[PDB]
Amino acid sequence: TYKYVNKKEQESEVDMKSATDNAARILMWTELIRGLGMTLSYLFREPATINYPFEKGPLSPRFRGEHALRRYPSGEERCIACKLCEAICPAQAITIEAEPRADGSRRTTRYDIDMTKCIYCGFCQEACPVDAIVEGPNFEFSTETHEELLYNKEKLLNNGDKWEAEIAANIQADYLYR
Amino acid sequence: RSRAEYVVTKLDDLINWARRSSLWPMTFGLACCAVEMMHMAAPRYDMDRFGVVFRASPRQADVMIVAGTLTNKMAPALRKVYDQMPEPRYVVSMGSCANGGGYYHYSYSVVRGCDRIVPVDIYVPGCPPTAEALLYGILQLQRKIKREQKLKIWYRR
Amino acid sequence: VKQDMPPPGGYGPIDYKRNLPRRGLSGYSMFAVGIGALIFGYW
Amino acid sequence: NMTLNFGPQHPAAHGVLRLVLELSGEMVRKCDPHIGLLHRGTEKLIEYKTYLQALPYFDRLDYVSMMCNEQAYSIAVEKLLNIQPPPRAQWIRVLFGEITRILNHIMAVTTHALDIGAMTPFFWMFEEREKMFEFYERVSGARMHAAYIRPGGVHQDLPLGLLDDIYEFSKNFSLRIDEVEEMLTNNRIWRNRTVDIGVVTAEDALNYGFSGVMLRGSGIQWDLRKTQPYDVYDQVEFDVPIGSRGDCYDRYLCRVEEMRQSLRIIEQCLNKMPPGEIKVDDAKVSPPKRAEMKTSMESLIHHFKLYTEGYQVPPGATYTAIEAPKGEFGVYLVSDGSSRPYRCKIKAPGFAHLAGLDKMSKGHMLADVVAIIGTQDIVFGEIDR
Amino acid sequence: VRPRSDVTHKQLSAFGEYVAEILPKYVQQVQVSCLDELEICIHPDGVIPTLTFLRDHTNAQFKSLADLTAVDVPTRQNRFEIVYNLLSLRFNSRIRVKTYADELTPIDSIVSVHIAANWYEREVWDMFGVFFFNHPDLRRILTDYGFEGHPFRKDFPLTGYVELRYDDEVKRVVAEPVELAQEFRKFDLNSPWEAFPA
Amino acid sequence: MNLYTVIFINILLSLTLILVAFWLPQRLPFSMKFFLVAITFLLFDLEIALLLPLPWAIQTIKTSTMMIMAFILVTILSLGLAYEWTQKGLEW
Amino acid sequence: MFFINILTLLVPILIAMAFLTLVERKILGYMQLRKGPNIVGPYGILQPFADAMKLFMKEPMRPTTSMSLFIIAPTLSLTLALSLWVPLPMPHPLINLNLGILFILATSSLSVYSILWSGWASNSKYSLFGALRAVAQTISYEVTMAIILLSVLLMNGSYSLQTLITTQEHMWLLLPAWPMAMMWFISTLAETNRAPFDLTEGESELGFNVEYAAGPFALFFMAEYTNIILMNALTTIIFLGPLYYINLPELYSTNFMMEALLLSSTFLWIRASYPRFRYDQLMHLLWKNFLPLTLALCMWHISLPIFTAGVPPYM
Amino acid sequence: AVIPHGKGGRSSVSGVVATVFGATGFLGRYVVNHLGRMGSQVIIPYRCDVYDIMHLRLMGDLGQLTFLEWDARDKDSIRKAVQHSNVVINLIGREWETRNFDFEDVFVNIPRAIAQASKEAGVERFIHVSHLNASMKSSSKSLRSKAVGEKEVRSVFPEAIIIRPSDIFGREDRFLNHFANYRWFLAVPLVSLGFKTVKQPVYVADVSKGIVNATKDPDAVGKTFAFTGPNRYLLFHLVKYIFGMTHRTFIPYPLPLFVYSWIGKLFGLSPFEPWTTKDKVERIHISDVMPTDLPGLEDLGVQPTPLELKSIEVLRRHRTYRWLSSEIEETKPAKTVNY
Ligand SMILES: NC(=O)C1=CN([C@@H]2O[C@H](COP(=O)(O)OP(=O)(O)OC[C@H]3O[C@@H](n4cnc5c(N)ncnc54)[C@H](OP(=O)(O)O)[C@@H]3O)[C@@H](O)[C@H]2O)C=CC1
Ligand code: SF4
Ligand code: SF4
Repeated sequence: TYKYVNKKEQESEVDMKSATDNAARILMWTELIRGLGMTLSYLFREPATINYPFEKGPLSPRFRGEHALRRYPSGEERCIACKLCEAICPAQAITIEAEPRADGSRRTTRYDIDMTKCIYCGFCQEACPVDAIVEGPNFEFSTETHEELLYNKEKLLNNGDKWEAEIAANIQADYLYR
Repeated sequence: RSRAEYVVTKLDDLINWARRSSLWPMTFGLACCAVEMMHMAAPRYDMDRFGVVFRASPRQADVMIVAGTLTNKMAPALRKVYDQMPEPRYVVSMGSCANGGGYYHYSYSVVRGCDRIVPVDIYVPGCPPTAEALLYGILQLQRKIKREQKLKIWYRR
Repeated sequence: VKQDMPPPGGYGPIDYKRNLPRRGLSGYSMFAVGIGALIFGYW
Repeated sequence: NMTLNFGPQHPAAHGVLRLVLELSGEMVRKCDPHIGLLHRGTEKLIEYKTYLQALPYFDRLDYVSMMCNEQAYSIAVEKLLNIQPPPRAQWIRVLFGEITRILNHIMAVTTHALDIGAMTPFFWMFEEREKMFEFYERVSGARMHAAYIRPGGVHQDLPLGLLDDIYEFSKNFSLRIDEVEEMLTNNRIWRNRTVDIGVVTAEDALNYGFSGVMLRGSGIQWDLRKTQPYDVYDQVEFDVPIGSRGDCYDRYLCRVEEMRQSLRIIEQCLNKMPPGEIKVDDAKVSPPKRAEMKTSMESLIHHFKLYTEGYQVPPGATYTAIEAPKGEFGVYLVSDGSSRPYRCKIKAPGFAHLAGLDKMSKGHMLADVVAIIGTQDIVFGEIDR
Repeated sequence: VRPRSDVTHKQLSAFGEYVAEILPKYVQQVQVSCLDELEICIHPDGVIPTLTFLRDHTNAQFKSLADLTAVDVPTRQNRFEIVYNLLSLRFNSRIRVKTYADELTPIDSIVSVHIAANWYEREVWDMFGVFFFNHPDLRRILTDYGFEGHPFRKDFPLTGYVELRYDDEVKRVVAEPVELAQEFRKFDLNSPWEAFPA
Repeated sequence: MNLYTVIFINILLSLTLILVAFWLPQRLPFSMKFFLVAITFLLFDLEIALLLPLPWAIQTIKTSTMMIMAFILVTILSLGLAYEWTQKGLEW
Repeated sequence: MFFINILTLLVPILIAMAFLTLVERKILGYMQLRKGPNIVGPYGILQPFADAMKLFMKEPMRPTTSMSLFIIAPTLSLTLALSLWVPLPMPHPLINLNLGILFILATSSLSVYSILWSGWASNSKYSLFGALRAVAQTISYEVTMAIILLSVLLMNGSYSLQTLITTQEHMWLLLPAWPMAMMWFISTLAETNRAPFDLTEGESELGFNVEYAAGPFALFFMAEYTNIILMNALTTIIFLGPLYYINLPELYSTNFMMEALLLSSTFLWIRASYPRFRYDQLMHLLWKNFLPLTLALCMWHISLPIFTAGVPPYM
Repeated sequence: AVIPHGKGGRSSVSGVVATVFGATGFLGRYVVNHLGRMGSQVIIPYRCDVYDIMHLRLMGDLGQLTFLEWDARDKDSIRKAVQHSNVVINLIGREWETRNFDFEDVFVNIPRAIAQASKEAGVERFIHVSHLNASMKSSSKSLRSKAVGEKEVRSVFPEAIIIRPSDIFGREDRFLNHFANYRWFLAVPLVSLGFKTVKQPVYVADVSKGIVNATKDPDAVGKTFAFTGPNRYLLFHLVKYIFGMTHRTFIPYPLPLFVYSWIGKLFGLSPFEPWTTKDKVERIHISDVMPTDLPGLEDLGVQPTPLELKSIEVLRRHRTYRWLSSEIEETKPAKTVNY
């Protein structure tokens, strides 16, 4: 099904009345005045902006935001170094090397997410079997120096501890969907 | 209070406030991060409110937001525009493509970061760094500009 | 069971066609206004 | 014709375009656009990545139409596997496919005006855009660059409540398009700077491979969505907005009309989206549900192999083209039996359109060039790839 | 499992024979994928002739060039596989004509047949190095102005050999041999087990 | 003098600004069309001159001659314009 | 005293000049669904002063140039614009000039140079062209601008702006001569390079500010906005005549205040509402659409007096 | 130590952790450049606000350049800077005795405390930089004071290399820009009409490369190298040559120094970085000493670079649009004076 836009169905022959109406349109800029009315109208509408520090634009539970590594309630970090979070990262951001901890458990000696390399796809959130690496809600982590953006296990684990309460609520809300 | 030190602390506080309140952003509009700021310029998160003007020519520009990948063909230009900006000048690197290479880090045509090309003041993280996130980064530039004490250093120099 | 779906009976109808209103004073009448101003103004 | 090297002056933007030009005073004699200021390697990088980890590249190829691009790779990978997405996923993709078209047109029409000099339409519609992004975020997690449309369907069902809001918005957006209109469609001045600028003949448009509104604006009737239906765009009913006297103004009117027609398609999708699953049930292609991978051995094995290694698409090659908002977006994906692709030339509606800048802007003023770059919706990501 | 209509695999198949018959001097192989897509294969010399017949034949009008690309099979003597995908708005069908070109054996240019190819042919030269005779203006499009090497060739390193940084001493951007701070981790992904006879 | 006083303050205010502004911080573009316009401009600018005394000339006792003269001037220049339009001039 | 009367009539205008940018960055805002600048100071009142201090502190790059034009030009733009407020007859003028409107027309004409000088002074061939656009349009629009005034004067009787207060004691000159008001308003929009007619600073870089940053940028800048007011104020004396009572002179200035602000608000409203015209589209209007209208209506204003026996009283 | 791995460019390792206290300087900028290029760990003590040291960030790689807040009067700041460095390079110097820092401080007092701590730390080597021809009796307080230092630091730090550069030629240098900037002055005073003060400039990079090479070579210990240059010059040709490339008239008019030392005193009174210095003036007319000494350039591995070769880049900013395109070939060379 098609539709002609800007196709004049027929040649309306000028009638004085028509001509006057048109000539008035050119002479007294009638349509231009129409446009001014629209903007005056909004001037009276409530502005949609938010006080950025005081009010925040709404983000729902799946917002990917900033990486964090979670821990079990007991206090044992969730990651067991299966290293498929490294395998599926599209940007090669996550670097993981592991060795059996003294307890005998499997754990990662080094877990480094290069956030400048990361493109926040959220697949790592997807891939983890124990769901140790999660996309945390915080988006405000702008840093003065490039090195700060590179994150080792201690920053991510600390990021995990700080935001665990909200991360748990967010995962709680969206897990049925996944 | 009465001390040549107090007068020189208050007056930079004045000079810093002027630069902080009116930052005109020059936006190298590479890739897509430029859109995530066109959203900052837009009504939900106005930037003008904060004194940041929508768009100013390079010559008139206090900050340079580098949004998007800096390829090896645009690098020679960014430096030119950074070099031609007026002296008081600051750079905000937006996007994992610009602060670091991001997806496309290992490409043969992408500079792995704009920090290699232009000195960078605030690095805003995120593939499309959210628009509040840029606004937080611009506000962090304002916190960095408040702390600067140029007059104090000249007095005790 | 519970999945996000259209409400029973379907949603209501949404307008897509242009609704620009052809609202204005007729041209002859318009001319008269300005002309009258001049005619009077001159007198 | 003193070369001015205009475009590194951020004058029409849409990316970074060095439009070296030779201008006898204010008349353009020849335009030789330069490209690659945003080449990043997207085509070579994909060869070194698995099918699912190359999906995020497609969102970045032309990111104003974030998802519609993802659908083209999806379709392509589904064809190679001879798998099809489940019924609900198809409707979703058409739902977010259209929402994305609006997003692109709001970008193209309002950014066109900002270069022309009208600035209030951009702020009016960027607020509506914003509201749409929020749909993306509440469905994918990201405002833009979602990664929601994956090769076997959508990633996760819509949140419980989105459809209702994609209604409230749709119920009103029209008036917003109407307003822009009262400001530009008939402005005594928009018409002038746009009418009879960059007229492209019908035969020439097909010859230079324009394939988009640019063809439709010249009166050629071709919407790959009606001619070669993809997903369930066949089950909906919409009217292609064909144009006559093709010129910047006519095509514009066409883009405002598809914004209108997409609201007609969105309405339907909300009215008729089926109950069902949003991803193929073949754990072979689609990753297993997390409850299943945490309780069933075959599901863990399928989760581990899918994320670590990949789909393992059967050897073959396909060119699948959809109707991305800009025009025909196609992926020629040659594939060996391996889990990572062999080639993935992205046909960008835009590589062809820019080329036409020369044959469109002839004997035109500096301001005309600015208007024509706008009427091609050039996103340098797709052109540079 | 995708729905497949054999109406197309029959229509397209027949057309293939029709093209082949009409252009037997160049058509080497004409196949229809299981995905209902035709792919006439032509000797490189048949570039001009086969395209022109498809652009201007009443029973096969293929007016627009969707794409021109060149896969690179390094094993294949003729490294590149120029592939031209065409669309027929009249018959709502697409066909692909693919030829083979080695590095220093140029292909003819079709800018005459379709001017769409003016840019894509420059793109193929820049990335793969195939040369197109009779091209109006062949010159690098996507790569940097001084780039050495053709990037999409399978034998070109992803990271490449040169990267750019600003040097104060010389106050100008300067290439240096690439030094990467985390090399691309080359995960081996192929499994040692096949899937089906194919 | 009163004007002189005002004007020198006016220059002083501007020179003050530029001075502080510089002290506080411590080839062939030619189109006959453009030349042609400048010319037309003066032909019109001169006419503006021959038309400027009209406020004093209104009070002239003649009146008939005044208008007869003024109408002829405006008409002959406008015809100049007319030929400018007719010719490629004014068509940039 | 006279000196005090120079502070007033200058500072007050400069302070008001600063508050126009603010009322521009908020009225454009609310029209575009955004608050505009309210965070610095209260409701953005300190916002104009803030950017002024940033601009002066930044390096006057002085980018390579002809130096004494990079400095003289900005000064001419501010000097002429602030100077043209010297004779405005807000109630009583400051320096009453018998040939006042010729002073305003002549002083405006001189500003076209600043554009020409700044464009030549930068060494960017681009700028050389950008200045050409403004310089050409300025003189062009000047030709209809002048003729429109000559029509007015002939119905006022003199060149002195003070006479119109006595001419408009019964009716605004808009009623009569409205057809020219519109044409004076559009020409006032061109001569202040405001939006509908703002090709300068257009696609060139969205011309004679290209190389101008910090203090030089500011001075023209200030000039433009003061002009924006002055020309609007001339509309509010010549065509919209504020009520004058000899017993209380300030209701004249009170209404002059109200009409000037509204017409100043109008060009702010015009800017947001309209796309910018093409370079030739702009000259096509003046030489084709307006100049024939103005020249003919000019003759009608030499005839209206005579045969309606209304020749205006000199003095 | 740090075994040197890599190919040689950025993102590689050379194993030189080096505190460099006066890096912000014209010479400094260059020292950090090579050290960063080589891949060395560079600690840059700074006192000026961060805004001014940004120019040093892009040099060197991530985590290769570390900036520390430091005050000369506060001994503790120097202490922590050299805590983990194994090479200390001292470029602290000024031409104008500032209100709160005297030539002694900038040259002898401070540069002592620094090396003193460096020893306490156990830094393998310290490189101290003092001006060329620096007698303990030289006229300019500056030169003499510098001489005083090179002695002292030897007692605080024995076997501490002491490179002694001549006035340096480089973009952003004074030697070349100062003269070129005499344009503002209608006449360009030249003591003895610019004669009998033969001068041998040395490119900044040569100096930098030399300095860097010192850091990575065992041959230099207690060595007092003298980077000099590839050709000497009577101040006359130098001045004119400069004006030559700048394409600005050259009007050599002799000025009795006794009066000129007074002119230096004048600008010297300037609060904001006096442009000329009484101590400068003397230095400028202080004849370059002869080259009989532990050789510097070449000896340390870099062949000096003639002035004319790169002069075009240093003096270009001073030309006018008319001469911008002009090139070195068009212009003439100056003449050397083996004297
Ligand atoms: N022509 C030349 O340049 C020659 C130089 N030399 C020697 O080489 C050295 C480097 O010269 P150059 O780079 O030109 O010198 P600069 O004038 O560039 O300053 C060098 C560094 O010293 C720092 N500095 C100066 N005074 C103090 C102080 N009181 N406290 C702390 N830091 C201070 C400065 O830091 P900040 O600016 O932050 O205060 C600056 O970064 C000098 O010491 C000089 O004696 C020798 C011969 C010729
Ligand atoms: S996947 Fe989850 S668990 Fe396995 S390694 Fe990555 S993070 Fe640790
Ligand atoms: S960072 Fe993510 S979003 Fe910003 S440009 Fe690179 S890819 Fe596009």
